[PDB]
Amino acid sequence: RNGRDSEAKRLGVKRFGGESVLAGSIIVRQRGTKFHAGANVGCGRDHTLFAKADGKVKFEVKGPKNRKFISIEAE
Amino acid sequence: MKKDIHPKYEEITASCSCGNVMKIRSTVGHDLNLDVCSKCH
Amino acid sequence: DKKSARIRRATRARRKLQELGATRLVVHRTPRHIYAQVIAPNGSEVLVAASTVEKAIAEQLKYTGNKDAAAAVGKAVAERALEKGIKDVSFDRSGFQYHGRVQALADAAREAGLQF
Amino acid sequence: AKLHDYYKDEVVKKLMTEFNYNSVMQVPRVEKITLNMGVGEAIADKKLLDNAAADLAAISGQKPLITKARKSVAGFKIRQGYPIGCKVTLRGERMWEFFERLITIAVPRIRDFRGLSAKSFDGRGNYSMGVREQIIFPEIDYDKVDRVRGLDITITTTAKSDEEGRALLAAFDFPFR
RNA sequence: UGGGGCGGUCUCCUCCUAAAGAGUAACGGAGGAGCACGAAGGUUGGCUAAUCCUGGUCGGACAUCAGGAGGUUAGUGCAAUGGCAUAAGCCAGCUUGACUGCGAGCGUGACGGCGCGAGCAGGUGCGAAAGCAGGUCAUAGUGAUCCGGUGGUUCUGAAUGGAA
RNA sequence: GUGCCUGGCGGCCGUAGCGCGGUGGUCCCACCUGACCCCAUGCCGAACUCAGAAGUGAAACGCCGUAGCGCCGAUGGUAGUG
RNA sequence: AGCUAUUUAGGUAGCGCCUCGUGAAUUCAUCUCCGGGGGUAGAGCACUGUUUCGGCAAGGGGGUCAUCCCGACUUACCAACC
Repeated sequence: RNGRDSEAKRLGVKRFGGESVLAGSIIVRQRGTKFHAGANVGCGRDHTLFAKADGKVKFEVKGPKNRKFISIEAE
Repeated sequence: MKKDIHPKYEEITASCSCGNVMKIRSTVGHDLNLDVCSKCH
Repeated sequence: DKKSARIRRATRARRKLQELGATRLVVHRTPRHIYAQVIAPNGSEVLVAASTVEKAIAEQLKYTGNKDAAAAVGKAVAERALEKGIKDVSFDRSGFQYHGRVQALADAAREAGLQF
Repeated sequence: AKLHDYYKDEVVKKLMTEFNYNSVMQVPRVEKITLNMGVGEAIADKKLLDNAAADLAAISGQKPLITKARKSVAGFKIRQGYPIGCKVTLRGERMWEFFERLITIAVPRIRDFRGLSAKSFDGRGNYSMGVREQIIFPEIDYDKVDRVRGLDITITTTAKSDEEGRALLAAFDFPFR
């Protein structure tokens, strides 16, 4: 017997590439490690990539195994 | 060669029926005389 | 493979330093000739580097690739970096255990003046 | 370690003229030997392993390595990570002492023996033979243990083909029939 | 409650539906939870699979060992999805940060509320040190208010000093 | 004036990586010699580590070709669509 | 004529949607250009299951064995893993 659905976690990307954010602002609320913390960008225990500096969002694909990174340059 | 986990070595001198006495370090307890050897193959 | 295993063993300590933007002192331990390089926070250009491959250091030494060689090298890299003007640096095991020569090279830098 | 020296003198020049190995290091250097004994029946008799562990320490000059279960299997009724194996590995000078113990006091004591078959080479120049007893080694005291625990000893080398390692063994007047 | 008597459902977590931000219904389709661990937690150091090919006492398709290929198809306390070798997987030593007062600034909700969080002050522990640690790979393991019990705290105590 | 080399640390992450043939030892690198002791193995100087270093270039790695593959990859058409 | 909650389901409350007043920044909307992550359509079959088939044919069943046992001439024939 079925008919049960949890909820909607409202996950995904919050701020997109090229946007003026402040420190502490959440960039992407993910579950696994779909993205990876970059420069001046912190990762939470919830894998929630947040900003540590105050600037603009920048998306890239670095590393030898080609993984997505999210960094914020100082503006 | 860790300490106190390896049984001691003693130069063992065992012979053969021909008289093939060989001295090598081993852990036996006694030295017996055998029937065949490398010289008795 | 001793080469590759050493590399993936040093990746964690190496990546953590590059996300810190801290100037590091990377050393290379080999059966002969122990090396040491001071890499800037951009990780592209080095600041200073001394080793026994420079005959000037090994000539006052007995053997190239041992304990006293490490302290002599550690002394050389610390005295040069200070004459260049660098104060705070971070260490680098580089896959090698912080035990002998790696440690020997390390303490020689501290007594000279390199803060770490 | 006299055959260690014998290998480094007579055997090296012996193969440089047959195979013509242009380099000194280009020789089938024997690496290690591992006296293993997949006792396995320790599922109930926990002390069965204790005798076999002491037996390996008695025959070979070192404490053995108690091997667990690499995988859970119900056909033999074992769960992963449980004492079931008893092995050792001689490497270095003490490996030669066992190798000296081999051709002089071990293999001569092989029951019903008139020729050693080297058809148990894995395929990469390494020989992994298995005999049904440890009685060939005089270290066992015959009436001390009520069972002559069989086992399997592997001789690891650096060769490539089987005959490159088979003829390697023949350099010690090894039985071949 | 497809009009009704009958069997299931009700809070919470995962996937699909869901139309490539988020969200999105059905008595639509598969599933699970109402805990567990003092360590499976923190930290420094080391290691990294399954799987078959082959050669081996017992041992043979399926226990142990050696080499090769292979590559994460393994594992990850538990459902599923996302993630993971810089391993979060496996092992060892030392330990208790499973810490206190906060908290820029965001996420998410009508609200109650919930989630993340650099840094600051105090103090602690692992590490040579840089640094790391305010529970556990994440996402379920939970229920408001009132009434009442326990301990602490002169804050109050209807004359005053006390107490209730 | 610079080039040939090796070693280390990076940017860049298969046009970069595999298979294959041939090549490097003065240096350097690797292997290797020895291991009372520092250090170390739930066995083992294998690794970790120290003292060194005869010999070698096999292993390993570096280099030069090879495209037998992987890989990058237009233009045009086609599928789909606002 | 929605969302959330409700002994709630043709009720009600908060929010969205309307209105009037008020105070504010090219504040807001369309278009061009640039900077972004997406994985549905389509394509596709490494992975994930499943597809029927062949083969592999191992697990398995029976005349067949010594038909106490290992084992079998051989094989209906299903067939885990494949």
